[PDB]
Amino acid sequence: MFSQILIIKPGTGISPNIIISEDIFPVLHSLFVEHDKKFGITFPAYSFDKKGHLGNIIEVLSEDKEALASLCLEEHLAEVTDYVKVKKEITFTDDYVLFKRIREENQYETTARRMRKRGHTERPLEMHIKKKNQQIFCHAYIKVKSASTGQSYNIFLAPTDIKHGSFSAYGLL
Amino acid sequence: TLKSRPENLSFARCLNTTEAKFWQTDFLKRHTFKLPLLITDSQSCTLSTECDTLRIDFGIKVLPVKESMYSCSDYNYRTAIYQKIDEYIAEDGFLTLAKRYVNNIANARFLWRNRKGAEIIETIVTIEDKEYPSFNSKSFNLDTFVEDNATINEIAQQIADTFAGKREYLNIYVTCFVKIGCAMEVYPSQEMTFKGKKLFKFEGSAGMHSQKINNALRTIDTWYPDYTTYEFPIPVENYGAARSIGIPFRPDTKSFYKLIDRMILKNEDLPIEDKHYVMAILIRGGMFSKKQ
Amino acid sequence: NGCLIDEALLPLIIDEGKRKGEGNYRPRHLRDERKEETVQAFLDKYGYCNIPVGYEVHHIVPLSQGGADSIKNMIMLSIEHHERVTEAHASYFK
Repeated sequence: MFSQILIIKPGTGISPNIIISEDIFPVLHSLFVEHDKKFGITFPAYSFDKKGHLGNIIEVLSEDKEALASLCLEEHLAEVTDYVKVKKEITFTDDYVLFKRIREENQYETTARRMRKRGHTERPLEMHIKKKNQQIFCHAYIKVKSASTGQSYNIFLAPTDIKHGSFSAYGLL
Repeated sequence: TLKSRPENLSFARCLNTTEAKFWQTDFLKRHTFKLPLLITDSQSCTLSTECDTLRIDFGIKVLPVKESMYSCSDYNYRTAIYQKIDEYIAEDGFLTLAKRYVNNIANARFLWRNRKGAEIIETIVTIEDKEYPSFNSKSFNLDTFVEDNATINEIAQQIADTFAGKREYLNIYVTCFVKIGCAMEVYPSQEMTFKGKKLFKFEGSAGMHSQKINNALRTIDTWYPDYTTYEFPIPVENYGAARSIGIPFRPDTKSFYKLIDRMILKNEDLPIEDKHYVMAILIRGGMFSKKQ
Repeated sequence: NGCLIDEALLPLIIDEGKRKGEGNYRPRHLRDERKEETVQAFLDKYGYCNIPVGYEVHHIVPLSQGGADSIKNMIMLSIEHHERVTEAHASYFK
């Protein structure tokens, strides 16, 4: 489907990850919440070696050649331009590896509270947190702040093989 | 009659940079008021609740190039180097490289990471007892090198003449004013205490190591082989090795070692770009020797 | 199954290796090679067909301070836990 490719300009001091997290996410999520129809996000350079990176490059994907123009890409990112360039041609294509959202247990105290009142009252838990968190953590992230809960959380990512489907507000499957 | 480089050849740096010390101030009273900015114990660093500006102060000393050889175990090769530098001082009076250095001062590349999200940045440069008109620092880009400003020319002429003999030293002092806002992080440098992010402290306050400020001002190389594909300035290194994009950008014939072997050990007129890279590598310094 | 979940048992691993390996330094011509058939066998005993994510095989007694290549000298440690052991010994074994 149609797509608009996003560079971060390289060799500027700041890392890709920081620039991607702070700039691109907030404005894309605000635009995504606004224009309700679920768009999609793909990273053309995922390269999991022992841990997993995210690359210089991201792709916004959608299935309407005018919906991308309804997002007004190159005029929204008009402050931080020195670190981001937004190409302006919504070219269709049929090659991509879509991504999803992996989750990660939660700290022992926050599980406990639910773990007691919910019932199922009173070391087996700690093994579950340690194993489940240790397995996942070695993937990529995109630190996220909050508008409501006003909290800091990290949204991990991982590939999949669906090649079509229905997406979410942040951008994954 | 020259067959090889000597067994001991070294240079010194002709651009000496001091370490930076961080201060905090307000903005509409910046020319009357200063306060210490300290580390809060992993370590961290943040502004107060009543200030909205970070002031960064450092200074530069410029030295001549010809009188900056520290060791040469063969007089003939010294005579060759001195004649080649005199040939470049005939063509270009070291103006292009110095213009690029003052441009890297004016773009405010020395505020790495501390530059994203600023609202107004200004930079004043003082030489002797005369202050120079300030710089907007966001009307400049990190891809282009302006060559038609007035103050940049007027500073680069002084730096030039001193890289070439007509003055013996030049002391340049630079102050900066970054408005990030109240209660925002600072990002000073980091120490290899070699756990936790141990931050650097200079005289109680915070600051950057002088090597980072120097590596920001030597990103002037736009004369490498594959520049049309990747269009971005790289630091002036030997086997050109910008660490961000982890691939050597000059592994081969255009390296400094080969290029200086093909200019002293066998007379051959290089293009002006290659001279502009070699005379720079010499401004930086190193142990350019051999294993005879 | 074959991977360490606790974080306290690490000191016992680091110590065992130290106790059994204190002075038996050996040069290269005298160390058992790291075969591929043995890392397969270990995998079978407990299930995995491939080494799971974040885990790396490790010899409890090092193969340069004198040790065996066997199923009884192998543990799978998390990628950060493997960084602790691979340097704490390095200081003690110089």
